[PDB]
Amino acid sequence: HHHSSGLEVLFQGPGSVPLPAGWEMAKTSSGQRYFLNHNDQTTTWQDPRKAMLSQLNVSGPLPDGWEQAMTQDGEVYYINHKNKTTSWLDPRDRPPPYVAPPSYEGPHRTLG
Ligand SMILES: [Ca+2]
Ligand SMILES: [Ca+2]
Repeated sequence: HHHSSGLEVLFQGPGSVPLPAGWEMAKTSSGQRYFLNHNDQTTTWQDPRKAMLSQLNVSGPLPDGWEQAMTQDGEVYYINHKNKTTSWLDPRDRPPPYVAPPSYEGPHRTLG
């Protein structure tokens, strides 16, 4: 007695799968490859992407105050007129903001 596994499963490696949001890929002069993270304005060598397993059986309008614009050179970027600041990252790709901890001067109850 037993039964065989009915499992169907797809594996897609990192690099068959698109970059996470806010990231961009680039090359050095020497054609070496590296990555830019516009969510925090950093760069590293280490590809952010992760492999994907998946079982098989059983755009939009810019937020208020934001502008999409293009330099003389033809590069695309984003503008916050309510802040007078600029970014490489489409505002629409942002996740919700970090909600700061409650204030030190606030009303609270003690547990430990
Ligand atoms: Ca661009
Ligand atoms: Ca760029």
